[PDB]
Amino acid sequence: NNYDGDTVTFSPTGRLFQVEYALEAIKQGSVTVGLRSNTHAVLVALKRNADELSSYQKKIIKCDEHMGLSLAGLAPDARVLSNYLRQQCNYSSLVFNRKLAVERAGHLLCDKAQKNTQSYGGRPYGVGLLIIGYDKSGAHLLEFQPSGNVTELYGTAIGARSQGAKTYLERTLDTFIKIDGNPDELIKAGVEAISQSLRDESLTVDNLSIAIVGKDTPFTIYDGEAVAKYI
Amino acid sequence: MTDRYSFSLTTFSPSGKLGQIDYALTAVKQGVTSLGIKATNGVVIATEKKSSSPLAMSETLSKVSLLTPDIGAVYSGMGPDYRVLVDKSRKVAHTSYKRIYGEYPPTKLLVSEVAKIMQEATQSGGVRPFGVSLLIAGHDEFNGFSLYQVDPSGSYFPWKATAIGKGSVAAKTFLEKRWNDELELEDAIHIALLTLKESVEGEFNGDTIELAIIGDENPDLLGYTGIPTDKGPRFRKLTSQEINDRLEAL
Amino acid sequence: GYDRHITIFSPEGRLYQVEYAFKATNQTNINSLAVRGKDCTVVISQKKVPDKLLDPTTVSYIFCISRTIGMVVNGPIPDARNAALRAKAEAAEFRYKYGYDMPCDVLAKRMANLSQIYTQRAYMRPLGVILTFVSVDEELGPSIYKTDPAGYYVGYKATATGPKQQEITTNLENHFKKSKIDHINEESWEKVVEFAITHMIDALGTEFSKNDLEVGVATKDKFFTLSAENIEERLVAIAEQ
Amino acid sequence: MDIILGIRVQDSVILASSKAVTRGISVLKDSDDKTRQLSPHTLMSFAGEAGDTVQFAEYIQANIQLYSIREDYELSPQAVSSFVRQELAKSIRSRRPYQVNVLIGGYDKKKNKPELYQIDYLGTKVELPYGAHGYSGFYTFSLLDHHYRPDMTTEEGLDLLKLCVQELEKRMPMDFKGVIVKIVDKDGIRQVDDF
Amino acid sequence: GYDRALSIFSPDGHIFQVEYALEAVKRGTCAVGVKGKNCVVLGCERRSTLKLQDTRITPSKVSKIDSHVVLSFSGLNADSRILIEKARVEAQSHRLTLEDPVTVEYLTRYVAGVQQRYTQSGGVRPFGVSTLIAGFDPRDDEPKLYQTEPSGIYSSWSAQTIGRNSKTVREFLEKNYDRKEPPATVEECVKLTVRSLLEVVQTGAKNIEITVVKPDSDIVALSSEEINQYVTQIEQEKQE
Amino acid sequence: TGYDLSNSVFSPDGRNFQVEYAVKAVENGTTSIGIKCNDGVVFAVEKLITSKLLVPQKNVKIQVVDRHIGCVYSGLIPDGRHLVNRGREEAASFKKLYKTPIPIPAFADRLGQYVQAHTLYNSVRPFGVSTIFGGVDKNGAHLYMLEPSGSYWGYKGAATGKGRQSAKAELEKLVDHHPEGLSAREAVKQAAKIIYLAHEDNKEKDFELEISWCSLSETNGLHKFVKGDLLQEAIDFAQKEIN
Amino acid sequence: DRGVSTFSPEGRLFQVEYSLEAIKLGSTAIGIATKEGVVLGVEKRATSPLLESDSIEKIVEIDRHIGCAMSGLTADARSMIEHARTAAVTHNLYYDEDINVESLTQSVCDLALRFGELMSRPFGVALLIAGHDADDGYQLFHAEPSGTFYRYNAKAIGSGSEGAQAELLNEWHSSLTLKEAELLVLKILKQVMEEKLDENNAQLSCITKQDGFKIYDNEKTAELIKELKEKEAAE
Amino acid sequence: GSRRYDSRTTIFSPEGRLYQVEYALESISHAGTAIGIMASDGIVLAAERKVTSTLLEQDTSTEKLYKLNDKIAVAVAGLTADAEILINTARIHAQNYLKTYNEDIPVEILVRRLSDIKQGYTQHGGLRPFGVSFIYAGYDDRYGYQLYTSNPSGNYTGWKAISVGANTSAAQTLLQMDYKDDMKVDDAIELALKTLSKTTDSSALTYDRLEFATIRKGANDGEVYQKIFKPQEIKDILVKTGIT
Amino acid sequence: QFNPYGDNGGTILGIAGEDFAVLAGDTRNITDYSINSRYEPKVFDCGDNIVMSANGFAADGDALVKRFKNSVKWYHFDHNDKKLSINSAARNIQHLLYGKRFFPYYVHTII
Ligand SMILES: [Mg+2]
Repeated sequence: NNYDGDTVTFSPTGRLFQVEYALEAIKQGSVTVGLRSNTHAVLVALKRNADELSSYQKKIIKCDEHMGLSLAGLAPDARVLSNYLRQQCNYSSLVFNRKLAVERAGHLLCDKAQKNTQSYGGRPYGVGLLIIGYDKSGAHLLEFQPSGNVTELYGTAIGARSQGAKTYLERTLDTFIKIDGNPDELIKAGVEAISQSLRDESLTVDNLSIAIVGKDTPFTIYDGEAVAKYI
Repeated sequence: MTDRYSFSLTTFSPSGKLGQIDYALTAVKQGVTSLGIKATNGVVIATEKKSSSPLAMSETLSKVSLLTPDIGAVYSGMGPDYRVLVDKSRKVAHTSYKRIYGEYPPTKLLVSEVAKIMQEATQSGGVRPFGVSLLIAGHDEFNGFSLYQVDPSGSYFPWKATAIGKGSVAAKTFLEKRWNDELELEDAIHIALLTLKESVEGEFNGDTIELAIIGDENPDLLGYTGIPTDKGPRFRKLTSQEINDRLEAL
Repeated sequence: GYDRHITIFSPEGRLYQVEYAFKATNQTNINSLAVRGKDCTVVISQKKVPDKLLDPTTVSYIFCISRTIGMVVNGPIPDARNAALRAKAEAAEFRYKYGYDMPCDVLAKRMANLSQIYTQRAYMRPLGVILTFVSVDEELGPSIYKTDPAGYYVGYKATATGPKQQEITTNLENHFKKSKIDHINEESWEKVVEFAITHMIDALGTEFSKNDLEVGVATKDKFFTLSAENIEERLVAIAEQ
Repeated sequence: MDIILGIRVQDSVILASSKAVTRGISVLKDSDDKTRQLSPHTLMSFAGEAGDTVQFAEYIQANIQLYSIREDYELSPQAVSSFVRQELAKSIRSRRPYQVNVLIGGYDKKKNKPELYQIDYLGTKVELPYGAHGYSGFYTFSLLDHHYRPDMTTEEGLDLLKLCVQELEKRMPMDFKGVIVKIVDKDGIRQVDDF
Repeated sequence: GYDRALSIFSPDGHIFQVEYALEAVKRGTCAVGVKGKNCVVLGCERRSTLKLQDTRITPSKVSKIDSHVVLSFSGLNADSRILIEKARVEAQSHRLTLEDPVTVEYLTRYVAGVQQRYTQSGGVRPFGVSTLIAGFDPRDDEPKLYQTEPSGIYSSWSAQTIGRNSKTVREFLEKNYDRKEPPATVEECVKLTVRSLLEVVQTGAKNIEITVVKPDSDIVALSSEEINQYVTQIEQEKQE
Repeated sequence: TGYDLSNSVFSPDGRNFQVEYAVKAVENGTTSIGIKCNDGVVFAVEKLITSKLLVPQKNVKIQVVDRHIGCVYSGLIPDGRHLVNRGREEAASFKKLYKTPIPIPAFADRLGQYVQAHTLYNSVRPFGVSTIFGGVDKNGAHLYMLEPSGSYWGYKGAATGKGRQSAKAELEKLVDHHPEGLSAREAVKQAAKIIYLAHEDNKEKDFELEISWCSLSETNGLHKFVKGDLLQEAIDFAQKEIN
Repeated sequence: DRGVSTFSPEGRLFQVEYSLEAIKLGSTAIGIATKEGVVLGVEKRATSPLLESDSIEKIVEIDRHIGCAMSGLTADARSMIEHARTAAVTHNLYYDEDINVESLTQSVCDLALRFGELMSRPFGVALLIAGHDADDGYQLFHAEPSGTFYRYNAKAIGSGSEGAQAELLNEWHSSLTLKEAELLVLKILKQVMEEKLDENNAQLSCITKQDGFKIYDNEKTAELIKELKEKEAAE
Repeated sequence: GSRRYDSRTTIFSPEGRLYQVEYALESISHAGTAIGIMASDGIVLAAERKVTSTLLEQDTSTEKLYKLNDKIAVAVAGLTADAEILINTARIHAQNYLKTYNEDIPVEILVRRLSDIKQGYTQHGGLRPFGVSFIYAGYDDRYGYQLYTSNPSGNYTGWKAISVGANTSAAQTLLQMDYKDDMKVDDAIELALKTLSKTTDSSALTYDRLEFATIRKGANDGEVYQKIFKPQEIKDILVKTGIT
Repeated sequence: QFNPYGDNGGTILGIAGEDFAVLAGDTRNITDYSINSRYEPKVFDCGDNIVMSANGFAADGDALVKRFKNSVKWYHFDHNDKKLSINSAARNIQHLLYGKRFFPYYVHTII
């Protein structure tokens, strides 16, 4: 109200409204789902078009051979944060000959976002991210909020109507965590999860975007006729 | 962090007034009275030592300050602002003059440097004006004895005699009746003590009054002998006893 | 009304942020007192540990700035420690540059100048503290110099700070009106501490245990604080006459 | 480059400058013009280290042309020569100094007088009736000391200049491929196309 | 450093500081440009509220940027000096590096670029100046006339006016200027330019300045008497 | 009014309202505690299980500084991470120049001065965390708690977050009933109980317990996380006491 | 006042949303992508008849294989064009090849959100970037001041955009010839323009693999306008 | 943060005016009147000191008339402290030019430089403008005797006769009435003093309330002399012209 | 005085066929008259069907190959996984080398 003019101001109840407004941009974004087993991790994203002449906005970005994310909210902010992740993954490989742990990548994203919430002149990031990866401790899924809060999960969803997919994953938890050594079934579970968030529209061949990383699987993105098999 | 106030805090109002300078002058008006009188063979500057507590040792608080051996200063208004201005004035007398010409600046030019510092606090980013008016007395070979007033705006004017602060309006009228161009230094000191008594409520003695002169060279205060051309400082602060001696002939 | 938020002049020529910093000074509800002996300078301050979960040995508002200089603070502990760290840095730098120990009055002036800057520069706020510096100076002898949020400072024969400063001040004034000297005419610092505690008891009208007080003593070439058991010995001597 | 000469007569200043450009082993060009017009009545010839000569000359030219446009006024030869001297005096204590020596020939329209200034790369300025840089003066000054008169015509100045060039062509070891000669007077700057 | 964003968008998509800079131009004295078949004429209004002026030394309204290009303006006089100095420096820089003087379009594009920059840089306000830039490209005999404004947009004009009451003189030019047959001589072009200013000026005395630019760096400012002869001939034809 | 719209502004009371609003964010956070024992310190924190999809034991909250200091905080988690990052820089530079690992009181002031610095200007926001930290140095065990104002003191026991009142009362009983002191293993058990008891203020969702400790005898003065059998033993002891 | 980088309660940046309003006031620009090339067309919209309309430059070459049309505060486009040209040329210097149309567009869009208290405000202009590369063929992108860019088969920006986009929805199919696209841009520009469309107040351009980016002569466009008039009178 | 307290000194009003410049001009309209008159054989500068005192040391006092070099002087109207900042900058520019070209700086070039400095404070930096208007009296060998004025906007213009400060409307009308082109310095001296005498807000015009200066080629042969009048010399010229 | 350069010996050979190419090198690494390693790989697969060797001072050689491999990675990131053609790789390596024109990589590179 009187306390939402900038990110450097607490409200009388201890809230940061500019951060909360940045969180609101994610809720307007298109739905994206993340889930994992013990061998693989999967991203599923519903892409949004401007109209029937337009392309569908890409949602998934590769960060390294073993890591990548999906976005919901301001796309240019996701480009800035994913570029930072690419650099940090790269620094780890060049200097230490070491693939960057997914948990450490989450810590780095948290700290980068935090600096934009405590200083004058800046603004919070207006995007949410779902990071999947396979490192020395197996498969991982992270959820990033521009408040700085990063959380490790078995499954989750962000964007508009993400609550339907999140409840489905909460039911299916005991089933999909056991889908080891079967990439196609794990993606099926993710496609079924994201379906619990659709209204009026359904998953088409230029609508659907899928990514997977695992034990002997580099981070790869599937679009176009490559996802028709799952429609 | 970083100073993010890079804009002026003093600006022109629709009526053409610079508010912050006017308000600084109001702070000076509330300040304790100080005065200066120029004689043919010297200048006197004086003020009241308004002690904040009787447990305070008011001799450790100097309202009259030596700037150079031949230049002294007194103020009305905010004490702390004065103290830092005295530090800056002492330093600028060296950096912008003595380290260049090998001699101390003439009164008018040191006044000019102090004025410039006060002007800049009126235009520079993220600062308020100084809340003091200064009276600067001094002597130099080619200009003789002189007395200047410097205001928060940075403006300065030369005076034969003047007063600033609390009871300045009444004190200036008192000085207009007594001043002539034939006064000797002792006459000016006498008039200074008479003028200052009017604005002082409580005790009026050598311990509650601070008074200094710019007069003859004091070879006894030089600290060394052997160089004929060096004859000692013309600034001298009167002692508590010296003031009381002149209060009997009052 | 933004002339109340930053350090610029009000229409009356006042600095409200400076005035409000003086009010923050009494937020701890602690009173302090300083007096001078023949050979020493003593400072005492109330100690209140309101929480049983606190480690009482870490609750302090007296600071050892240098070997010779001590400082008691009236105001919140964050601003107190800010000022303490700076005073320690300034004293150490002085000794390095000029080859002799920083005098008590010179450190007070330096901290007062820093405070003056906060009243003139908008981006910096005043510290909500009053700083009382004590030492036995090698030139001036026993010394008390006190700084405030306005950038004002002066020397004292004796002084008091806190919510009930006036009561202590008047009590001290009355004693020095009788004795007609600028100090406590006593040989040992132990008896000067006993004088300081006695006159605080008289002025505040309250009794003190060993854990209710905090004492700092400056002698030639060192400033030190007393332990609870040293204070207890002081309290026993007061009660026994 | 090599030989640059100057002579101030009654009503004009004459500058003579060699045409050769030599890259160590070979003479790459024999028609090089070692001069820049700074303003309608001011000409500057130059010699020194390769590259720096033309870079400095064009830099000066640009600055004087800028002044002319800003004020709608032509600076006096004295004022131009002072500006050039300061630039070279600044340059000599730089990281990499301009290794350039110049002659400035101008006609002052206010005083109705020709003026010749000699400035070396250090910023050493002198006003002269005649001047040179490098070894040129060693061969020509004894001839100029003998024949020069302050009331000489332009034609007499050119004839004395021919005698100087002939002595240079006789006793100098280097082939400088002749000189381009330019005259600066009340009507401006012109080139003598047969010399 | 002072970084405050003074030029920003409003809810309706307007940048008010740029639009208010145009209001400063509206207040400035009228300037007009007309191109003939082989010349361009720049006319300027001088407000006669200031007499006891020394006209020898007072800043003239038309400024040479190079020997072949001129610039006139309407708006804040102090602001215009900064644009004129920058343009003059760029003109010499172009000669130094390209070894050819600026085209009129290039010089216009540069000045317009400077004006645009001051509409999305922190800590600065836009120029309260619109300009008319006229001249001939090197070794070209085709007349050139361009206009710039505070926003930084620029364009070429057969004839144009800026400043106070420029709506009136543009009205005149739009009905009196024929594109198929532009003023064939210097005389005809100067006459049409003086006529256009007489719609707005007041007394045809020291209130009208006229500068003629022809090809090959031929630029001359007309005197009071020469302009006065145009003023005389125009009204004697009008008495009919 | 308007005194609460900008950091570092004194109100007519002499208060910094922006710092007081930061405390509200701290009070909104989960419960975290610290217990000082005979030869060390124990830290414990309540981790709210927002969903079944949270991977158990993975989202670690307690942080190590150097090798001998543990840090836990309640409020805005990112702010706490920023403070620990600074603490790690401070500890590194101290050890670089002076060789010895940073003493706990020395480390306390480094955090204190940094947090206090964020109350001096309007260009920064105060920290939205209260941090409980400590460890073992050459003078023994030390436990500290640091507030948004920059204020810190030494503690026998400390608590912050939504269930701080409940926790404080439990800590006060331990101080009274053990003037001689508490063993490191006893302190781990007691820490488990206190977090379980303090979880009543957050009873809607279930939680995960996380404990760490530094002890001269039990961990060689190094900070370690309580894991496996010792953690389960503490969970059992806690569950027995609430029933 | 309020920060230049402030979010609204709906999660949108105030300044970006306001710049989009300025673009709505701009003159119309239309692009149509076919398998034979991409066409770009603009409304010139001269403010007065004395303004020489061929000095209005709202279609611009970035490289031989990439063109661009603008709508909104067109002065703001100059530094964007400068950056685009530099990025295209720099990539050719570093990699001895043509830059991809998408990569060029992304480089331009990276400038967009570089404002705060960097430039003081967002750009007040939208761009249609058209081109060809070997990997993705003929492409048309819409670059906004939000930093977002969408690829389009056909797109209209400026004051007549929503009427024009509805028209493009009906007319575009994957088999359009270059000639059919040219007439289609002219037809829709004529529909949304205030003044009557001719070769002096409208401008056409195209990008083909063979000939690269070309701005059409007024004589060439005049013929296509005459061809349009006759085929509309043909039924 | 800090934006809250920023007055924004360099913005346009909806009418396209610069607030701070306009308000600074309002300030200057209360300053003592300064007049400059240009004649064929020299220039006169006359200015009124603001309500003075009998205890002010006049013979060492300077608030209106300042020397920039041997050929150029200025009359000040506005904040004296602001003026001295600019005056020192102008003195340095003149010496910079003399060092660079070995010729005295032409009057207009000095005026343009100071005016550009004033302009800068209106367009960037977020600082308040200088509350000063200058009258420049000078001589160079290109244009001869010249009068200019500059104000806080950084705009400058040339004049045959001009006033700044208080009552400029009344003063300018009186000057416009009696000024002629063939006028001489001694006639201009009289006009300047007569104009101040009629426009002054004081009861009478006396020597202690005036500062006076002339720039004459009344220096022995082809050279120029500046004369800052002494208090007694102002008293004599007041008697000579019949005002006292 | 410190010499930042050394010589690790080695010999490499590249031959282009009609529809193939070979890049060969010996595996011996040396300083002065000593053998450091009998098998230290010197020719590297850099991705996108490109092989590279930077022979001479091995520290500079390893640094250059490492930076080029990195350049291939970022080319994919920045240009939609486009394959880096051999001519484009060559021009890119020129800029990597000339970037240190006044403190050169002391190697002879072949791709
Ligand atoms: Mg402040």
